[PDB]
Amino acid sequence: SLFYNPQKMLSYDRILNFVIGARGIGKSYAMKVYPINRFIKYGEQFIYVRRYKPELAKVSNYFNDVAQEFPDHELVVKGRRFYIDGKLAGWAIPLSVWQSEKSNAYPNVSTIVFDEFIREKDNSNYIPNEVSALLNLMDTVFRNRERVRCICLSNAVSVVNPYFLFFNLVPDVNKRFNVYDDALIEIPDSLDFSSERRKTRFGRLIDGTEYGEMSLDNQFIGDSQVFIEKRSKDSKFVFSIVYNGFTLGVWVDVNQGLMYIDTAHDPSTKNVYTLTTDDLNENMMLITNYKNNYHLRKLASAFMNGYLRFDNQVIRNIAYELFRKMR
Amino acid sequence: SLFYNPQKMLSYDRILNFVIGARGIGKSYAMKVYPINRFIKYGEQFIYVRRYKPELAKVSNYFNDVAQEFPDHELVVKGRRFYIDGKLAGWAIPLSVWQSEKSNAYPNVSTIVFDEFIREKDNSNYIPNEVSALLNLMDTVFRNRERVRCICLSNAVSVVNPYFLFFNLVPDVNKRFNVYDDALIEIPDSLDFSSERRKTRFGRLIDGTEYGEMSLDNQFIGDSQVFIEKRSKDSKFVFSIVYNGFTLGVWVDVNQGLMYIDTAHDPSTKNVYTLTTDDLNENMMLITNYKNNYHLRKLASAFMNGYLRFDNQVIRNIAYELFRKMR
Amino acid sequence: SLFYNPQKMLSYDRILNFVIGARGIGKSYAMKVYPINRFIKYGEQFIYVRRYKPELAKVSNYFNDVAQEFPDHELVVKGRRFYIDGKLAGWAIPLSVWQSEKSNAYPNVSTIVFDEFIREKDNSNYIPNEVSALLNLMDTVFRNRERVRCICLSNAVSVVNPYFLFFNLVPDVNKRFNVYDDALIEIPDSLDFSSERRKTRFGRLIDGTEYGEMSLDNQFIGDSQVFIEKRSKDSKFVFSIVYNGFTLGVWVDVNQGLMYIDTAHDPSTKNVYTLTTDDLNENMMLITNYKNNYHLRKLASAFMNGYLRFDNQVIRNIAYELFRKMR
Amino acid sequence: SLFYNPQKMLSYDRILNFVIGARGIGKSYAMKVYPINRFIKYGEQFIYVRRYKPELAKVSNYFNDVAQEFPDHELVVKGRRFYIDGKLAGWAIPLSVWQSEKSNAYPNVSTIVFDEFIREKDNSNYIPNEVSALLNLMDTVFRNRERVRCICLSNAVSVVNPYFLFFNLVPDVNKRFNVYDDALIEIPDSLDFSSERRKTRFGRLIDGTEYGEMSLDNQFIGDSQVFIEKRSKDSKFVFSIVYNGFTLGVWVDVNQGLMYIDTAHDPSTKNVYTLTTDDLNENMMLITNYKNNYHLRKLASAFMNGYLRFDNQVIRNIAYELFRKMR
Amino acid sequence: SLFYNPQKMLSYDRILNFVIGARGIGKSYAMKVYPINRFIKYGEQFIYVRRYKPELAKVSNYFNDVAQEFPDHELVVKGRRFYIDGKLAGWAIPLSVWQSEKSNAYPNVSTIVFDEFIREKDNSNYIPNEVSALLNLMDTVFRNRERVRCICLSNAVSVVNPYFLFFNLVPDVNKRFNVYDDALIEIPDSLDFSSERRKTRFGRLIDGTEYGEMSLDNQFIGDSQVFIEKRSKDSKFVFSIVYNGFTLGVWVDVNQGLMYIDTAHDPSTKNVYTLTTDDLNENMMLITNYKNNYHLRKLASAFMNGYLRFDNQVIRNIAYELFRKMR
Ligand SMILES: Nc1ncnc2c1ncn2[C@@H]1O[C@H](COP(=O)(O)OP(=O)(O)OP(O)(O)=S)[C@@H](O)[C@H]1O
Ligand SMILES: Nc1ncnc2c1ncn2[C@@H]1O[C@H](COP(=O)(O)OP(=O)(O)OP(O)(O)=S)[C@@H](O)[C@H]1O
Ligand SMILES: Nc1ncnc2c1ncn2[C@@H]1O[C@H](COP(=O)(O)OP(=O)(O)OP(O)(O)=S)[C@@H](O)[C@H]1O
Ligand SMILES: [Mg+2]
Ligand SMILES: [Mg+2]
Ligand SMILES: [Mg+2]
Repeated sequence: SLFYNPQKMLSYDRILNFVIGARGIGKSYAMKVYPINRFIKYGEQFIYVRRYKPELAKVSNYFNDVAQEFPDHELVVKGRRFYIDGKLAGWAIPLSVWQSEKSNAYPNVSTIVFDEFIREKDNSNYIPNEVSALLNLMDTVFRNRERVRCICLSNAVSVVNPYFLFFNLVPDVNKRFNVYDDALIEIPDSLDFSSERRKTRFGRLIDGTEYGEMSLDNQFIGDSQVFIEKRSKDSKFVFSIVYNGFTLGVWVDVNQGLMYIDTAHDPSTKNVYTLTTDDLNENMMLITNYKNNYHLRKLASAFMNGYLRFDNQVIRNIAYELFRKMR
Repeated sequence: SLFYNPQKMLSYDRILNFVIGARGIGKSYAMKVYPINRFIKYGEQFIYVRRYKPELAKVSNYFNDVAQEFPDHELVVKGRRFYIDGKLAGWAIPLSVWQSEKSNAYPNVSTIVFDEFIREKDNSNYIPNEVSALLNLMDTVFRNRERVRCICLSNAVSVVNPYFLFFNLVPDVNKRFNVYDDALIEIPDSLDFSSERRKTRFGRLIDGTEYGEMSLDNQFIGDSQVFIEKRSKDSKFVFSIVYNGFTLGVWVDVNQGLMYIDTAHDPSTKNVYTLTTDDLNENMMLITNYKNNYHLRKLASAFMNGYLRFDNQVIRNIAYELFRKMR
Repeated sequence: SLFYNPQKMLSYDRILNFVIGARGIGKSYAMKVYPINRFIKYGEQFIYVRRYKPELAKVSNYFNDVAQEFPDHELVVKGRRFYIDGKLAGWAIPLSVWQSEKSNAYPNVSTIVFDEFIREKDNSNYIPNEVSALLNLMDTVFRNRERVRCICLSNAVSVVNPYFLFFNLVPDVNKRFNVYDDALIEIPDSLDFSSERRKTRFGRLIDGTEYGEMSLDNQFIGDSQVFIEKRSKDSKFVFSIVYNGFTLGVWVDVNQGLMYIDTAHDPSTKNVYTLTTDDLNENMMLITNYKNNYHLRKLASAFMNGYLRFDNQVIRNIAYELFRKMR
Repeated sequence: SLFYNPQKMLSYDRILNFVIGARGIGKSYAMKVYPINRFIKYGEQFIYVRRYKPELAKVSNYFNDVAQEFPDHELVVKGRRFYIDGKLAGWAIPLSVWQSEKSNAYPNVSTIVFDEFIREKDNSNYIPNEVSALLNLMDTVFRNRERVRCICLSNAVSVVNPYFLFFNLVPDVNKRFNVYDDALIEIPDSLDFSSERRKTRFGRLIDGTEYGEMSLDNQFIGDSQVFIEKRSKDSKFVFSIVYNGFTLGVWVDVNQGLMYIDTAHDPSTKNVYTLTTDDLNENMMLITNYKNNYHLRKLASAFMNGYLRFDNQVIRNIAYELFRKMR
Repeated sequence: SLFYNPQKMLSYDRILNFVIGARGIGKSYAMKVYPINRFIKYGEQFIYVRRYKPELAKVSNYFNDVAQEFPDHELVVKGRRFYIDGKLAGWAIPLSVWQSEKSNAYPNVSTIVFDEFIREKDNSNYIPNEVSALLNLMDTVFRNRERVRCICLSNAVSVVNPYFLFFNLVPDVNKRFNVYDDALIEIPDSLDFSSERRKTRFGRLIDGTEYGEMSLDNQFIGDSQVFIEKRSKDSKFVFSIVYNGFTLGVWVDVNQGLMYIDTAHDPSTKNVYTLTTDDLNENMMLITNYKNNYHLRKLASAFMNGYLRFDNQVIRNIAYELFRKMR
């Protein structure tokens, strides 16, 4: 039948599953045809979350088109109310319109799906405190923790969303499913998706020119800050510096005379330095602004040239801000 | 002659036309007539995007100035929706919520019936990457390669907006048309320019001399952004200043000594200078505040003098911004 | 009389009505009444024009104070709607919001209405492209050759303002009215101001004592920067600069050896000091805060001493602003 | 008694009523009882005045605490307007939105009330020439002569004020009312000082410590800043300064070098110096780059020593800010 | 004891209340439970005082536990307010804006809530005269002190802060209950986080992640501000200084080359240093920052290395700041 069925991501037993990164043409129908069926089978109530209030008028549609699947049950949709057997089965909620839903009747639900969670192509429009609210949302509208499902379908090709900014996820393009103790990021039908888009440019060559626009192909490309060098030695080393309560050693090597800055503490503890007296101690000395720079003339020249290398991007940023303060 | 004349625009028949000029001077007249002409031919309904929502509460009189074009049949508005003899005419919405629209069926489109797509000196209105927003709009008004023909229409001619140089849309003041695969750059006849500007000279003499200023001249002729003297020559590559991710270099031609800022490459592997740490890696060298004025002594002096010359407008803008950064 | 009516001013029929200062002369309510009379007797629509959107309370602040003076006619206030004798002809017009203007069809308004024209010590966030904005509005409404008038009044006598400077008008207290090829200027009388000053002094001693204060003088006579010395002379020419639009040319007189500043410029290949590259070209020269001071120490020491006299008021203004920039 | 009593305050009944002292002792409530007594029995309309937008929005609550005073009448705030007995009784107008509001309706005005006309522990957050905006208000309200009042209320005696310094008044700390033909300066009674202070002490003992805190005394008896040394002597002077439109003389003592800054400005061709660029005369000299340090060495050292002595509070402060601007 | 009991704090029932050094798990839990229950049983209004504007969105997320203690009370978040059972409970405002909202009088406030009056291990930028502004608020809202309290919670144990120095407090952190006439200082037992956090985590892991908010971890950790030894020496002093109204006298012990910073300083003819004009008087001597080193080279050197000593861990604050004034 259909290539993709959410049965795998449901049976994974993971509390949090994220079907994010595809069109949703088959996906949304796939996991919208099941919940009404679970209601009819085991009285299992269901909630869909639209991104915001005006989307309530866009959710009444599907009950009509699912007619072929649901012949023998009376189908009614009344704003938020979902009526099957002339009875309440599901509820659709906006994120900002939440107050009236706090006292609303949600006896037992194990599904909350976010669709179009990001306002697509607004000026990064933010819904106030999405996840700071969502924590109490999950613990409140749902009954318990045993068998609770918090899912997010996506249509936008999002390298990250503010929800991810909170949870701080680290997925990969390779792993179709990204499973953890709690969470699971799923990238749907990646090849077919791409193929499913290919064919539409055959239906319209001007859409071929539109695809040729680097904007369409650059949302498949992520951008961020990147590391510089990941280096270490196996030989002698001399200096030591500390800043903002964090210590950075200095490594040297005679072979090519190279110079690295890697984590190294010397209980011998000579010439330990800071830029600012917020890290004062009887051992360290408040460095003169630039004379100590000339003392570390080799370090200065290594910064000017390529002779300075490091083993982290975090060490990169700390060292770089120190360099900016150095002059 | 007399008015705005879309005959050549319709004639050369790009699937996507691109015209500019005539601020309020019928740049919207003929193009609001044309959808009703398609309706008298009994074609398809049109789509009207708006920049924002308040702009909608007053604009229900969209057919007032086309009655004197076509007094014959019924051209009215029931409210938000436009009706010609009672049949649906225009799908009329601002930008904010097109995503909620994009799952609806849109089988009938005729033409693009919006103007002031981009306003001069107006980016607070703008939405980030709205060029791809128009891409989503077009693909959600596409069913095949037919039924659609598009126009852009800015009040004046500029060469700095992302769309142009993204498509290398280059205006020509000697010739009316500039032709590409699908993109045209045009303006009404220079003879029609003479006729209509002379018509404005007639009557309100103050409204004529206000056109005598370049203030009202540039709105319709579009002579803008060509500010610095600019040339090019065959000198040798000497220096290159990697700034914010650019391979900018300097040609120095001693015969008739001037510095030309054209872009090129040689395997110099030296003399490449960076003014930021983000553009620095382990094969180029960093330069602090003053040392640019000394190592690029030729650059500094030729900038202070009139001896510095330029090649391209984008290079001119980024170089002046750099000249602001260098202190 | 009590409240002068501007028909004698309107007699000349130039579109621009530059009335300045006149705190409390009743130009406000005269320009309220006049379009009402025009609509009543002929049928011409009217629009109350301000600069910004946020003011909505001016539904009642404009129309109540002038509602009663009409003896035997009907008026209706419907928010942004104004009705005279059951005829809808009046609405509020914001300038900061230009976009709604470019959608709205123009009501046939004989004269645009505007007082509080000048900004006195505002936050300086006025409308950019201000004179261009007024030109765009004038072109937008009545694109035909039918003539349209405008009335604009300033709270206090600011001798130079962006539009006044822009169209190179010049003020003259001695002659109340002023006429050019396409311009009309006007100044308030002194008899009415004297009468009102006696009214305040005899009425209450608070404003009787406040009359001797500077601010009340400014409310009638409009104290400006004219007080500083302002003369020119026919001495020999010495030096020349260009500053963001004005080509200052400075003369020197050995007799008493002072220095004079005039807008007259000597066409000469001598070095011209440009403070900003926005005036850079082949022959001008860019200079920074040190060497301009070192080579124009003549000018600077002459300025701190009593050794400068300016030809024109705008010359004084631009010279002082430039000196502030240099400081 | 404990309540704030305005009987002797109205005993003179002048329009400029600077009411000082008794921080937060219900003087503002005693005000609030007044415009009710005026409007209800007479129909006159009142004006509420405060600097900034938060105090514009929540003025209803400041009227809500009035909903207990007059039971029979109806007191409702619609929008940001006060309705007493179902009729419009007053308006609350902020200052910063001032110019546009100059054209507000004043069919009749009773009292323009402004708490905290002195700034409270802030950083120069005075609307520049706030006095100009206030006096423009009184000018605009002055169309209906009879019974106009402009009440301004504060909480501490302070010659550190644009107001008192601007009107060149000499306040007193013991004369219960410093009166002129137009204005009043009120220091509250003595018995109620003790009454409220014992009230604070009895209610709580850290309130007694506040009674030991000099801040409470300043908010009760006022800071005249008389503490800084002050004297004068017949001895002559060397230099002469003008700052912020005020002359200034530097008396020099024959013996002991006790420098005086008394206002002894003899009209002389002697050298006179300023620092603010607004001060320029044909007779006097400007000073820059710390030349004044090399001219008045003895004054600089004398202030850096205990030698200097200031004749007047206005003189003393003005010298302070001049020193602040010097560096 | 597993649960902190705010009964312990209100058993001593002092008006001035400082709950400091809490871990903010059980202390925050109980403190959150306290006030709404107190109002519900009796009735009270509360103010949620905070630092700045960016934290205005944090207040809307506060009832994650209290509603759990109220299975039958519905607390609805209305923007920046809370409604208990549909009734406006109190209000939440950033502290600094209160100065603008200074003069507003509120009916009868019982508990004045504040959190983290001391902000530890950060920038900790504090507006000048914060304590004076807080006392201004206290004076503003109070006439009758019948059972009114000002409660503040901070998660730090430290005697160096604006408030303790302001009130001349000397609480010893080793103990757990120091008292003043109307103030109380306590340190809650650290073992209070357990039964609040790892019980609800030991239940289920997804519950432990439900705890979260990612901010409890900052408060739980504790740090000691002591850097070097604090001692007093029996060798006599040489120089003395006065800073921001806080005196100081530097002592020297030639043996072992030490210097001490005991505040106890002997007045004599030797006039002290000063750094700002306000602090200056008719007897003391003031110096510029550069000549400060040329007076106390030994102070300079003791700031370079670790020669200088201290007498109290709070003194190190004044020393650090005055060092920064040296620049
Ligand atoms: N075929 C035409 N017949 C008559 N007038 C025309 C014709 N074409 C253009 N015009 C002129 O165009 C004016 C109205 O054109 P508009 O629709 O305003 O064009 P526009 O440039 O879009 O200006 P805006 O900003 O859209 S209102 C009329 O008042 C005429 O002066
Ligand atoms: N038709 C009228 N009926 C009655 N009073 C009028 C009329 N026209 C003007 N006035 C008077 O004009 C006086 C001045 O009010 P405004 O009309 O606001 O003056 P204004 O000239 O706009 O002041 P400026 O120049 O804008 S600062 C008022 O006191 C009115 O009584
Ligand atoms: N008749 C009254 N008797 C006693 N206290 C009163 C009375 N009327 C008001 N108050 C109280 O006075 C206090 C301060 O209110 P305000 O009227 O604003 O004081 P104020 O004198 O105006 O000083 P500010 O700076 O305006 S708050 C409040 O606590 C009121 O409850
Ligand atoms: Mg148009
Ligand atoms: Mg006016
Ligand atoms: Mg008050």
